[PDB]
Amino acid sequence: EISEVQLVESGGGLVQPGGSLRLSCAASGFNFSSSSIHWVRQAPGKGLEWVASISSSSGSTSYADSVKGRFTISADTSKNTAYLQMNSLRAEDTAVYYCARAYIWWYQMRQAMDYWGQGTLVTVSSASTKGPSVFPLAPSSKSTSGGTAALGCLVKDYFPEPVTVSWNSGALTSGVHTFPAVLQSSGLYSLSSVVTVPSSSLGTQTYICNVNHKPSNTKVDKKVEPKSC
Amino acid sequence: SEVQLVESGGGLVQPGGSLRLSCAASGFNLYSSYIHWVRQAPGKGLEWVAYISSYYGSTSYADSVKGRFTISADTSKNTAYLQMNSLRAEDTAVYYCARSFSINGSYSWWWDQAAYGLDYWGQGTLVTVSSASTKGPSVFPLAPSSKSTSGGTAALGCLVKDYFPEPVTVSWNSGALTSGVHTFPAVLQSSGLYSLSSVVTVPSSSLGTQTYICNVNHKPSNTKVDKKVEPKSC
Amino acid sequence: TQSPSSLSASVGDRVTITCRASQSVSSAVAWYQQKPGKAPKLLIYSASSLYSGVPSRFSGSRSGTDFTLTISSLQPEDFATYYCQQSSSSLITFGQGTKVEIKRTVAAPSVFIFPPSDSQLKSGTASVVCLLNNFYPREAKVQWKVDNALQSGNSQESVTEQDSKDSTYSLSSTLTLSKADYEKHKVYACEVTHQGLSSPVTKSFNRG
Amino acid sequence: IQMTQSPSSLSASVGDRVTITCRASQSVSSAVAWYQQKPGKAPKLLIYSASSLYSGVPSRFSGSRSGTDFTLTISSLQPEDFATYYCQQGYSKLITFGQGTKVEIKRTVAAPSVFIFPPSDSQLKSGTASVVCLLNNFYPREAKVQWKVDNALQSGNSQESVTEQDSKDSTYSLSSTLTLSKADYEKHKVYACEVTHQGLSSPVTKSFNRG
Amino acid sequence: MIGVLTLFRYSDWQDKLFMSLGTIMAIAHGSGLPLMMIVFGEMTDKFVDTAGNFGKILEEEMTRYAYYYSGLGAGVLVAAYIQVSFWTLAAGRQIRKIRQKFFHAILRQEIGWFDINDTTELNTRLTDDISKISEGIGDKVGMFFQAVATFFAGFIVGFIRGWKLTLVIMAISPILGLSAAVWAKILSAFSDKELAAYAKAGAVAEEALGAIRTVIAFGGQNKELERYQKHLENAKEIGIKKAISANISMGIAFLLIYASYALAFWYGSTLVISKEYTIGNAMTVFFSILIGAFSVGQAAPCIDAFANARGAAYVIFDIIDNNPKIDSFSERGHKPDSIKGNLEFNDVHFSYPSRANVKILKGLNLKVQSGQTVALVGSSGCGKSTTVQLIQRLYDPDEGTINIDGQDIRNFNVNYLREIIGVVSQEPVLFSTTIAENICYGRGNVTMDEIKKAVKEANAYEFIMKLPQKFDTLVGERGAQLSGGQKQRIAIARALVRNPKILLLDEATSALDTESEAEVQAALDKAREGRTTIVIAHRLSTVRNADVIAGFEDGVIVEQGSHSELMKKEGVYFKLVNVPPVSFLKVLKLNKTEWPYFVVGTVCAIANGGLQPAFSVIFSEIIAIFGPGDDAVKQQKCNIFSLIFLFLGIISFFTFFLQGFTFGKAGEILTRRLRSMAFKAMLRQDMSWFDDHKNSTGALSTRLATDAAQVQGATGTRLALIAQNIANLGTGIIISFIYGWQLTLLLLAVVPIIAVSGIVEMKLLAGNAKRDKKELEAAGKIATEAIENIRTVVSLTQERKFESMYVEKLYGPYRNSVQKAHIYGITFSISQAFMYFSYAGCFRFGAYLIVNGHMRFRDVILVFSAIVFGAVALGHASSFAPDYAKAKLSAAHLFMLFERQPLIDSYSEEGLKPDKFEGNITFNEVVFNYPTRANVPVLQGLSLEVKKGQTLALVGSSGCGKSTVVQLLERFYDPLAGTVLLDGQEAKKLNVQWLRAQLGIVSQEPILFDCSIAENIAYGDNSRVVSQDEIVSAAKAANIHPFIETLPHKYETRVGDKGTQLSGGQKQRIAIARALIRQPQILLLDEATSALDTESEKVVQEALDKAREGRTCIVIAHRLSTIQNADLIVVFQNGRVK
Ligand SMILES: CC(C)CCC[C@@H](C)[C@H]1CC[C@H]2[C@@H]3CC=C4C[C@@H](O)CC[C@]4(C)[C@H]3CC[C@]12C
Repeated sequence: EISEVQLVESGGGLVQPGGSLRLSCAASGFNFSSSSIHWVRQAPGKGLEWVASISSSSGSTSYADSVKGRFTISADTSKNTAYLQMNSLRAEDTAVYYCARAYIWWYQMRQAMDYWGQGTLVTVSSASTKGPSVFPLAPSSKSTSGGTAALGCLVKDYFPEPVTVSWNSGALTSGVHTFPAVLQSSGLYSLSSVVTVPSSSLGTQTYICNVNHKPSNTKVDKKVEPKSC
Repeated sequence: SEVQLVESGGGLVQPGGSLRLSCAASGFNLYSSYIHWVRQAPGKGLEWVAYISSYYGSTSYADSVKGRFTISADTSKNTAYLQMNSLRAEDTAVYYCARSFSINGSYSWWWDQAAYGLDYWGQGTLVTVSSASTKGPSVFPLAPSSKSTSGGTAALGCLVKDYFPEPVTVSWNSGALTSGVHTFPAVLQSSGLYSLSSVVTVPSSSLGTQTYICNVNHKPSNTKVDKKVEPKSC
Repeated sequence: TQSPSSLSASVGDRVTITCRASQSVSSAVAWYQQKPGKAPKLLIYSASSLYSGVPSRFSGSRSGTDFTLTISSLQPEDFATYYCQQSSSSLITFGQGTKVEIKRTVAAPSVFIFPPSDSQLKSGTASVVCLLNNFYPREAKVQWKVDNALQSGNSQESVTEQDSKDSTYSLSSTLTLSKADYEKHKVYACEVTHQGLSSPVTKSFNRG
Repeated sequence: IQMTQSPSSLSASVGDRVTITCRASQSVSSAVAWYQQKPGKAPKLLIYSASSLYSGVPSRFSGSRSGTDFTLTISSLQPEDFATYYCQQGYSKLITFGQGTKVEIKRTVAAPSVFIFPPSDSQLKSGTASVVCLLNNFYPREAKVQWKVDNALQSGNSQESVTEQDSKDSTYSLSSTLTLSKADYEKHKVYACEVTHQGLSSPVTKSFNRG
Repeated sequence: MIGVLTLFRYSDWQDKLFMSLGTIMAIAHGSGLPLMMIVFGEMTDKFVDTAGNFGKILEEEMTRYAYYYSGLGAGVLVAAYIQVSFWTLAAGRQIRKIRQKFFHAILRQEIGWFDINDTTELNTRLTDDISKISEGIGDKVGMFFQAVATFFAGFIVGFIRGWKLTLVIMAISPILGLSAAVWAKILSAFSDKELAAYAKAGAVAEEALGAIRTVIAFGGQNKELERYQKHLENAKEIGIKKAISANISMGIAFLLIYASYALAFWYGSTLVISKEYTIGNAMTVFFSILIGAFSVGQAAPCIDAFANARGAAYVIFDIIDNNPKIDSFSERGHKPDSIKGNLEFNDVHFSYPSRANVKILKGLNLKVQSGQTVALVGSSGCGKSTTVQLIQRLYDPDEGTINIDGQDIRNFNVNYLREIIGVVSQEPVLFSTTIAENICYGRGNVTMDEIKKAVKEANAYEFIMKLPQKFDTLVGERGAQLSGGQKQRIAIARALVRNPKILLLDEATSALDTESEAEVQAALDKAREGRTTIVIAHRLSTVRNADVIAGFEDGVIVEQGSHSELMKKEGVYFKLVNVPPVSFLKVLKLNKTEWPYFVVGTVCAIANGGLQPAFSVIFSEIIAIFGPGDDAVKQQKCNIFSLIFLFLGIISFFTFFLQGFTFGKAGEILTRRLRSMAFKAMLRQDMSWFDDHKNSTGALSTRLATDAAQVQGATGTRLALIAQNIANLGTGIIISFIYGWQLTLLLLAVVPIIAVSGIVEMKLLAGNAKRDKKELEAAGKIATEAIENIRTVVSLTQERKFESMYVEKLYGPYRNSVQKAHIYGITFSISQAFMYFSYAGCFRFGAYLIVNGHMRFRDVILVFSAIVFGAVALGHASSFAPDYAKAKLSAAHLFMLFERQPLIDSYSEEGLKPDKFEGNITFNEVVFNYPTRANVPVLQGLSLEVKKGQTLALVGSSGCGKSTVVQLLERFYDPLAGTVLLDGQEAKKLNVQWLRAQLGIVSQEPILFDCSIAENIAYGDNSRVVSQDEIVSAAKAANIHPFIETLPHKYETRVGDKGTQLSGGQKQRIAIARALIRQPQILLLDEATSALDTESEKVVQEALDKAREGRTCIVIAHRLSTIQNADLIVVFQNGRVK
């Protein structure tokens, strides 16, 4: 911490509407009496939302209004590992949890947050763990000939992240757009892959969008073809 | 390290004065083994004079010097001091710092006081008991006698007398002739001064051909004096 | 929150981002730079001072309760987002910030649409997607008009990052239908409206 | 509480049993050491308590103890031997070192070369006469030297300076010196230095006249 | 003293739980002795009856009693363990809470509170008084409670088995109580045996061995050893009667113990012949009650310990509970967000809290504008660190104001105030840490980038980066492993990383040379952007880099304005610009002037360790004269034995009185020898030995006033302790082996396990002792560090870092104490419980023996008691001892202090004594750099000589060889690159004492002892009486009789310590005489007259030229009014003679 950051990975796991974990902020490299460990909530598509502020050197806490009441932060200066119990998990509670250091023996810094921690995502979903599939975004025949005949394939009903998609079985990635992993209504996700190529070569060549989803033991493929009804 | 017993102090005073025989003992600490003072009588023999075992506080002085010698074991700065007082006549012996034995090496004990030998020694400074001041030397070349055997062997030499203190280096031809030249022990005068004799043999061929010179060097009088020799001419 | 002045435009301006406080509190604020998907870092503390190891193109000051960061003469080296945390209270809130980038001042999109293949209809669903590619700015509209109606509630559009080199955006707006709804319609028309397009291009197709 | 060498002035040969018997005090009880001092230095340790031998020392020194007797026999006598010994006793809070001995190299008789030398006329000016008579390259050392003044018994004014055995021939040189005042060197003519040594069968007298 | 219920206030719920359960099992440890008796009663009756009628039913009955014994022994195993453990643990928690909160409030407490206290006292306090309190609350209380428990248990268990005897015995009970209380107060109170009587002499063995310059300069090393005697004697004068008192009291105490056993034996031998009670029954009553009141006696040292505690905890808890006005750790006040460096000092008035009589600020007017610098300069050493310690609020100008941005300095929080300012301290003030961690002390959160920016932002690179591992090469204690430039400059970087709003300087670059200044003054004056810098300058180099010039004058500011406009103003700067072991044998030879005392004492001792086998054979008989039949002659023997007990009463009166008084006066003898021998041979050194830290003032005085007493112990107290414990176990082991050897063997097996509890209860450090000394020093090093150099810690407001390091180093003494408590509870409990299992196995094996023929119960009860209580007596005697193997280190120290030969041996006649020392020196190219400060050159090439009857003077910078040449002619040291010779003849051959007869000195700092002034001024010539008129002639000569005639005690008043009962003007002209007595030749008035007003001084050079003729003169003075009578002129330039 003197020349590095010693905050290590802390409380890594997933949550469903029936789960709860004991998250930590596993600091090191300094003395908890010089700091005041914090936490924030960073929900997708939104700004930062701070949650808790404990100052071990007085056993204090200035609580928020979001996780108010339902939480508790209890730092342990002996073992050098704080502890916030992620209990009462709703869906809004999902975020990347930045928990960091906060120098308390220098008055100029009146906002603390000297450092910042990368975060161990709390991931609240519903009915997950379902192998993926591959679906061809089959380019029509009326695609722009000699111009751009866009082509690709949609992977549907897939969870959890991440899903590694390669093109020509890793032999090409140019023009491949990886769309953001956007939500479905069943809690699942959707990521699309679109490729750029003139319509001259689809007649002689065949393209195989490759998919590899390790968290489900499934590697699935499909040849991408220009649709001829 | 190696047992080294190095000496300072002492050497020149009238009878009736103090001398501080200091003995730095490097290699070890004073408090593990005995440190005697010893005596080389002027060509007569050796003698124990005193000792101080400084991990029992025990000391002992010789019957002839009782009351004048106070030893001490300056065993914080690791030296042995010896105070001598009034330095009477027969103290012209050369005094050394001697170390007694240890059965193990890491200690000695009061039982068996120095009975297993004087295993280590050092070289001390010469001392002298006289009122003879610094005096220049008087040289007379004891020439080869006019009665030298013609065709035989003739003795040629030179005497350096009435000087104090040593040395008087007696060379011939300024140090380039050093064969057969018996310089004898520096003999003492009647008064308390000193002297010595120098002799050498010569064949009777070159008493008329080549001539010789007896030079003496009395450094404590700073005299490097030269003088020719010649068979007596009547 | 603050007043987000999100700027990513022509080069050569002093973009000065401002932050308004949630309440009337003294100069206890902090401005963090985030690359979405990572851990922020501090650039100024006490609302005026300067943190370590930061490049000193960053600056700021305070007047009343209004705080500013500044980046001057928009360089080829601007792409990030900002956060602004006000403090000096037991409650310590935050700010949403801006999304600064550069390049592709004016870009024209190319529209693509695809038929969800019969491999998708053997399950009982479908997904026809209105593609807009190579477009700018991030602001762009995609809409659906199937069987001559203002179709809504059935449009899940996806927007990708601004391009790393040439500041063109990617976009996939999904019109999905199950077996109970994808069977009865024939024509599906998607109209796109973009400021880099003079006239709203439209793509349409038939079930056949 | 004292130490008494029996064999002073050992003058035997190289390559034979040469032995020292130094009789101890009343109750020394095997507490002797035997020490080799070379000239002009401080001695070494060879044996302590009559039997045990020092280390890094040649093992040709045989020590024996017969009751009140401590005996040292060396038989090799390499060139490094032939230097002074000491038998020193440390017992009952008192220590005394013996009147050390001297191992000599053995040679055959050599006729002593005799000289007399009165003062040159440079010396009588001050009033003293220092006549040195010389005895050179005589083996063995033991000789008697006597002066005579005007054919009368001279005594009480002589000093005999004797050298230390050479390395090469182990020879002896000697200078005796009759010293007399002016009133005794102006009225006395014949000063004789006569020597009796086993090299000179008949004591020879060198003789000179005053002048 | 604070009372039983406030000394326990640092106890948490679980503490009170440990104390409560430790107390109920203290009480239930207590009652375990009586029940052992009750079974001893019934087994005594079983044995006497059964063996009297002539039967292995005896054996099976003794079996069942062996079970009752063992059972109670295990009960005491468990209850002793719980007692000692929980009580030590409760003390552990309470004492670390007391220690942490003490430090916390020792830092929170003010700085003036360190004008009051000195830091040797405070570090003793923090490591001595805290262990006093730990003794008090720790375990003393558990054993006190177990004492009072077994008292009541013997009471109650006598009543329940005979009430007549219990009454007659509870009658004498105060006698055995007070008696064992004195026998047990003696064998403790010996070890210390010191109140405040030695101090009558220690006063002078301290003040006049801390002023050891004036005591070497004048030969006066007998008028300070004589007086030392003439106070040791008058201490002896009462020490004698008091050894008489103590030993008559121990003689009485045994006379009363033996009278008591005689009364009790007669009475309880009449009740046992009319058959009322029985042998066993009578035993039970007396023994239960006797050990009751003995164990209440022997806890007088514990009732002393508890009060030593209460009296320490009074001063600790009062240090803690003060709320100093200027509260460092407080949040009282306001903190702004926009601060400018507009600083003002108006009508400020700061009088010191120690010496409030020297007023240095007497109404000011100082103003500054935001950003621009100032110049606070003045003459050498004119009290300007005042301004460097009055703004950061270390102190408080009482009737003024320190205005910063329209506010006063007090309504600011201090923890924020001392945060916005940083300084460079006059002498570089380092914390014993590496460079990087030397710098993080500036702000506590500063990373590599800013470290490098701020270390190169004043060119602090090459001299750090040369040596490897820059940030793990440690820098030295007090500035020991770094130079005056490699260390000083860094004090700009640290106090920069603070990013200040004002920065200050107390002559930052005094020892920083030219090119150093050319590379620092940039950071010095590029520093200001809109922030102020308060300059205290030394040179005339960059004072011109200013717009303000504020001068110092009589505590009132005078000059202010710009450089050119003021070159016509005629201000003040206007002028400035023009150890080896030593055996037992050797410590025993140290006193062979008492063979008679040690002979009589030691034969007494052999006749006191033999009372125990006496008791053993006595009630070996008693168990045989109390058989069956012949009730007429049975009353005869018991009267003979009442008598015998009385006669040993009187014998042991005389034997104990002798033993004590004898070794007491032999100890006193040895002590007074050692004291005066050490003190003589400690005025006989050079001053190349009294400047170090192995030999301080209080270090020496500690060795005098404590190692003397300890070697006194270890000489012959051990002689007694061995003679007793040889005639006591020795005689008992011998007797036991004569009578019965089988059971003797079995008891020798146990002797080491019985004689451990007595030494543990007052040892509690066996595999921990050196450990305690080690871990506590290694954890208190930070205590000492931040406690000595505390102006800076409290000036950086960087104390919470030190506190937290303190805590995390205390976490070592804490697990130390915990494993201590637990293994010591185990050893104590197993010793105790093995006493009862001793009763059990010993008497079972005994009854086997008896029924075999191999013994006879009278002999089993001889052996058992001989050995078991030789064992307990060895315990009691050993555990009452002065730590021989401690004072053998005192022996070694004292000896090495005797033998050293100072090459400037003042106590020697060897040398040459000329007669008319013409007042000439002859200094041919003299040089000398300090011996321990080995490298800093104060003299790097000089050459001088004065002529007989001339005058001269040297003026220059602060200490540039003005004095450090005096230490070369006084021959404190021998100069190494040079050759000193006086009057043209060389020194080293001179006699050194004679040398300090012709040579006169007076002092810039003239100092006087705690004496009258008949002697004090006559001091200057020991080795001849100084008359009365000589003293007053000097008084008119020295121009002190112009004021001497005021004192109501004209020439005999008792003056204090080294300028205490005097003034600042007076002593300037008193030391004039204490060298004018010898009629010296070389005067050295090194600013000897500086504080005399102009009206009283100049006349000093009137009686000192109409007499100064016939002798020479050297001068070191800054008095332009007298410099101008020089003859020869030599000037300083870079410590050289030009
Ligand atoms: C320190 C402790 C263990 C002391 C040991 C003493 C006890 C335990 C030993 C010593 C004497 C022993 C007894 C010796 C004789 C008897 C009586 C016999 O009929 C059988 C064995 C028996 C019953 C032994 C039992 C154990 C015993 C009582």
